[PDB]
Amino acid sequence: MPLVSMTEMLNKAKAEGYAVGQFNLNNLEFTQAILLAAEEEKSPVILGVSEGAGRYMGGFKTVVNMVKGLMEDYKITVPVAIHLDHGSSFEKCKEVIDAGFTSVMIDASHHPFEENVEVTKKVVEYAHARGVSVEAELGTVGGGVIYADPKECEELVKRTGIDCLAPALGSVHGPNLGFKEMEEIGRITGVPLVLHGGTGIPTKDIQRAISLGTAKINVNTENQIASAKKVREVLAENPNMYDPRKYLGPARDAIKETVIGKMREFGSSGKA
Amino acid sequence: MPLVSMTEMLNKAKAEGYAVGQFNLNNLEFTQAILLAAEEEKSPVILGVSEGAGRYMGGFKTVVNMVKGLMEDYKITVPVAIHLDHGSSFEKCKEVIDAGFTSVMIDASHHPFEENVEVTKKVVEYAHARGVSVEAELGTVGGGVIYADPKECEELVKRTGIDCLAPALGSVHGPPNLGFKEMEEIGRITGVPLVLHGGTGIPTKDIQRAISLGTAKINVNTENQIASAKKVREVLAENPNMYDPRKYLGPARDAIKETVIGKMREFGSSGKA
Repeated sequence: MPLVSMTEMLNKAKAEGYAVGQFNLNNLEFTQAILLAAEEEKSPVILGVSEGAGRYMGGFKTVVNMVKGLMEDYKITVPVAIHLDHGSSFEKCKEVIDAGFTSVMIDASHHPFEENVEVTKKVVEYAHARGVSVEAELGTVGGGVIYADPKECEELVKRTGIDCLAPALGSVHGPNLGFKEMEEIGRITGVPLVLHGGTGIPTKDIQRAISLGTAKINVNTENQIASAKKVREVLAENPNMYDPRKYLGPARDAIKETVIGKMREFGSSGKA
Repeated sequence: MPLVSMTEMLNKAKAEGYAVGQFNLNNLEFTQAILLAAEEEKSPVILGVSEGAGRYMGGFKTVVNMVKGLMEDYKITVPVAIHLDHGSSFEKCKEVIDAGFTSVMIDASHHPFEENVEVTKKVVEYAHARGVSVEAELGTVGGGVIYADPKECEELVKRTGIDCLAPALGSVHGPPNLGFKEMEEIGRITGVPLVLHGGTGIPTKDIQRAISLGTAKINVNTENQIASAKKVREVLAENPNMYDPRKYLGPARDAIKETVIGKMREFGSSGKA
């Protein structure tokens, strides 16, 4: 029932000087872990879903249904967003919104600037009509880093009316950030900033990025690492184990503890 | 194509001489595997949910929501029931039905017979009001094996109006000597589809015999857990640096599916949707 867009949690995070974690959904245990960490920490949270993840989990309707189910069964009170991560097209954002997502990222960063503005603006028109928040990216985040231009950032936000921006400034996916650019994209843009590739990034870079307008930090890989590591440990200690709950439960608890750590480091804990 | 009760699929299976597999849900990958197997095989299926599994998956509303989602997202066309495995009380069966289950099993055998009739009949009134099928169990399935009394089975069916009966006659949970004499008698005297728990160990000859004598529902859980865990162990050994969950639970999902497909061909559910 507390399913919301990102707009308000991110605007209050920026004003108050903490960040909200986006933690990526890969399956049921992932979703459970993230929501339980959010409730335990009384922290706002963003449930990130890549196109790949949506597909692996069967579809976006299945994801929204599963989240609403857990939201009822665990009686979640904290603000919770369901956010399309790295939306590849307008059509993807529309499908995801029609499924009941509260938030979309449209990533046309690998396209020319003007062609990015066209599709990002189109997504903002569709989403804003439905109470859906919209994130956009300029520059390229590694997985291959191409820096975002602060005046390009200014123009994209003025032109589209997005609710937050993801300026690529050295961040990389999997396991050296431009605070000079980030600080004044923050000043020049006046919207909450999004930091991709959250895995690896030190508490010190995290807090400094917060200080200069980053209000959303994306974490996926850290949870995959903690979960797979716990699964390995439990299957190794118990070679006779076949009950999926007896090794995916521990993995869920590992994900939960990782996410709690991130929520405390970002300062979302106690802000719900 | 919404969800259906067990009543029609089980009566049809009994008349035609096949059985429908109940395959137990443990998480998203399990549910995905079972529904994809059913659709691939054009076979009816029953999604079993223990009390334990229901809690593990967050709650009964989450389980129904996730199943509805997959049925829309996978465009499932075959009949699909959502069935509570081993309901302990009327309260549990009511909770599960209010969540959107299409089927419940109530076992009040650990009660005097008249009080057992009370609880099962209450469950039947509540469920039949909502198009929900009711299974009942007599005797105990091992993991403590006590055969079901055939006249107890007959009187319970006659008195409650349950749609199917699960007579414990030597079945055990996990990874064979079943009372086919008593099963023939309970099937003939009750006139309802019979249910066989502990499907995992039981060999093909015992399975086909049970079907021949009116067993129309077979419960399978441990086999899928074994297939999944074996595939995960293989993948994690061969890929020491893997952390992406989709890369070991993905293959495991496929293992579960092939497992379920095997059972669907063995039970004769394949092509009967």
